[PDB]
Amino acid sequence: HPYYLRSFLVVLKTVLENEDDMLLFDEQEKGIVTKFYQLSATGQKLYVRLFQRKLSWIKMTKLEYEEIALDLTPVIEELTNAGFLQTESELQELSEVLELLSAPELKSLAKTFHLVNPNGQKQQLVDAFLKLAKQIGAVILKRAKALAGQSVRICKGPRAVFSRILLLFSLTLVNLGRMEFPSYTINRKTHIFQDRDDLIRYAAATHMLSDISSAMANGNWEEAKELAQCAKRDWNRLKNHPSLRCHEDLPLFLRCFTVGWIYTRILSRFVEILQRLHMYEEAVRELESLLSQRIYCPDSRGRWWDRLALNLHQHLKRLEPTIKCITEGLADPEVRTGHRLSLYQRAVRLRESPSCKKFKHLFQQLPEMAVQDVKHVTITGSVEELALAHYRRSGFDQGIHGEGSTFSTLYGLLLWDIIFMDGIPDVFRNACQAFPLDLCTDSFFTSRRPALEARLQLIHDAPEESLRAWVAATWHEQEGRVASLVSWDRFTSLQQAQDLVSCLGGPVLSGVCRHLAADFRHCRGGLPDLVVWNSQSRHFKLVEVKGPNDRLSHKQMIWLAELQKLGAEVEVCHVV
DNA sequence: CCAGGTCTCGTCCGCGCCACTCGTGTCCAGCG
DNA sequence: GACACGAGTGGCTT
DNA sequence: TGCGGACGAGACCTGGA
Repeated sequence: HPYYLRSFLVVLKTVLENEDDMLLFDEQEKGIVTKFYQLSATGQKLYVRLFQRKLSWIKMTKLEYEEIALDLTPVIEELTNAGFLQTESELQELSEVLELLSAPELKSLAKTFHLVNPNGQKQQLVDAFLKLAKQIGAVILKRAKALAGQSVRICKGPRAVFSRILLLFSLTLVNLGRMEFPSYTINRKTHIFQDRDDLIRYAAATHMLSDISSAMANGNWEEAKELAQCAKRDWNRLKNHPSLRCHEDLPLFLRCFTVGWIYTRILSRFVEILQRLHMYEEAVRELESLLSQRIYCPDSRGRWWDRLALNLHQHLKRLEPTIKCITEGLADPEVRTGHRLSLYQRAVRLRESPSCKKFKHLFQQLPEMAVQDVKHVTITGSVEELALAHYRRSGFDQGIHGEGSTFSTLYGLLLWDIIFMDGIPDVFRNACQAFPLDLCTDSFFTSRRPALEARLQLIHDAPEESLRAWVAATWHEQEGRVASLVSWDRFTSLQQAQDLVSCLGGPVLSGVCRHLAADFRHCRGGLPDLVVWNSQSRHFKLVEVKGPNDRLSHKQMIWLAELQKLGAEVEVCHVV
């Protein structure tokens, strides 16, 4: 079987094997799945290939895939009987015929009925024939279909079922069959989706969010704004619908996969575009409304407070609301790492600024958390490779451009037993899960608290050999197994990881792992990019490399201060 | 004492799967 | 009529 | 969300006065 068919079959079997997931699908949808199974291998390959393509008609001349078959003409018939593909006979909607027609063939069609400018843009000509059809339409359609040829569209019905299956799988695509996943007991005690309609709703919400992200990428913002507006209108409805209340009681990691969560991320994208369209007052209204709920996306409350403060300060030029927003944001426990530092820095800059005296300062009430200053080194001399070269010139001999993946890899290696341990409900729902589902959530440290603290303390008091024994044992058992935390390409060899942990030492590594385990989402970003060590000296310098243009991020400063606190010498290498 | 150039911090913005084949918009030199 | 560039979408991606 | 590029606004001095 080819790669795409293997991946699709893996997804299909994964969704089949979970009984709760198939509780969602109706009888005819399971019939469609079985119909897919009772097809030729060539037919399955063809349908997967068309599934990767967009839901538009494809000219039969363009469709040919030599590997699936020398000739696709029968396979098309086979899929046609089952209801998977609709051949030319169903092409009764004229707009898609025009889109199917090639532009030179558009010119030919305009010649056939030259009631309109012969030449021009494809969109313009298509609008022209569409107007012409409205004002003879049967003959126009007949000639259009005749000149187009034979085309096959992936039927909406079956494609919807396979799309929901893919959504369920990726919820928890080229190398899917080849990559093997780690060993862990599959245990789901709650249902991410309660009813089939709920998955339909989740599919609709994710489709809307994907449309808004496509508008993000294309740079089109007005359509993005109206899409976000209708999304907000939709989420204004269905709020009273009992489905949401059941979804609230869900754990945070499982609540991530809910209609409300996707609509809240859509609202966040609306905040981003509103700032992009410079409708800053509306962005402030949305951000204040976003923080009015504690239920959905508590993880992103930091960006909401930071953006609210920045909007009220430098883009609405109001100080009194800014003081309140900074104080409230620092008061919310959910803010971590960079955003807390950003709000603090805003508060301190306002404190030692003119025109802030007018009101009671309220920063006397505000806590004073100060990032420890880190040593800054500037070398003159691909900037990160240059920094590696400069440190190689120093006493240090080796180093790895971790970019935060090195600490994630070490943490995953040294805590793999706890990361994938059993006895935790719903944190592994499918046989295909690269990472435990409760990771990137505060529930990770709480649920695993005894063993997590035990292993973290052990690493804290671990001799270098014990860390090396643990890293060696875990790597041998799990090399290759998929894991979001562990990047196997990140370390050249297991000996490299052994040398790294031993050089880093048990305490500072234990602290880094503790921070990554308490809240991985906020602590993962901002780690120093470059870690350098000398094998003989066993001395390490963790270096965050920032070019002349870019300055230290708030997360980077927080992590550098924390790493210096743990006993690591950290400097920021500027290469000018 | 006043500058006008410079700095530096704060902020916005584009992308956030990649080169790759192929249908397209336009114009551009001739063409009548 | 060609047209020759770029751009863009779409497809494929072990 | 994390980058790496941009912009500009207030400081700010010092050359010149």
